[PDB]
Amino acid sequence: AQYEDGKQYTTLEKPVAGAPQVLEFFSFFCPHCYQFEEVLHISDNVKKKLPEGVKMTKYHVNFMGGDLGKDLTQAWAVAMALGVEDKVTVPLFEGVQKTQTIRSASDIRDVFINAGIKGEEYDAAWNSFVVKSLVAQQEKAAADVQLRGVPAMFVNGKYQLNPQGMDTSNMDVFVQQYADTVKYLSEK
Repeated sequence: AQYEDGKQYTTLEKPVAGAPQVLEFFSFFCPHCYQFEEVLHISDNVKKKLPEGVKMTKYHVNFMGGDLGKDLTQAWAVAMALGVEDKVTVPLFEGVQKTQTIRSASDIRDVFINAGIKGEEYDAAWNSFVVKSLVAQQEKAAADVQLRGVPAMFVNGKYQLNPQGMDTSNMDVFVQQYADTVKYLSEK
């Protein structure tokens, strides 16, 4: 076929019932994730090609960067609750990987402050039990799929994207192949 298990995707031998339709995992510590976000805009180009009525979910993971890694997952829980993912994603990536000015929860906090979320609203969010369960979800979803590497995309709890089996000579072409694969898996 043109799309083959083991080639552009792999199949989970232990399918995950009730999973989000399109599920993406990343880490602000993850160099390929930086690329996926800053250079490739994967999540975006995938959305542009998904059918109508299909929700897209992105979670942070704990297994990179030790203590700051977990802090980053709580902060992403806060980003999700306040709906400010789009105002902090880039400064968080650049703060961890480019300028290396993120070294503590407080530095993470500064990014939100500078992005215009108010201190009181961030600290309130940070400590809320809505954020606790939202952290819990991110962890449970990662756990459900045996996740040990990022970036990672899962479709309908059954399929996992395999970008290692896609041409990388041209970045534009890489994205489209990637996005088209998600759309294929989507319709499966």
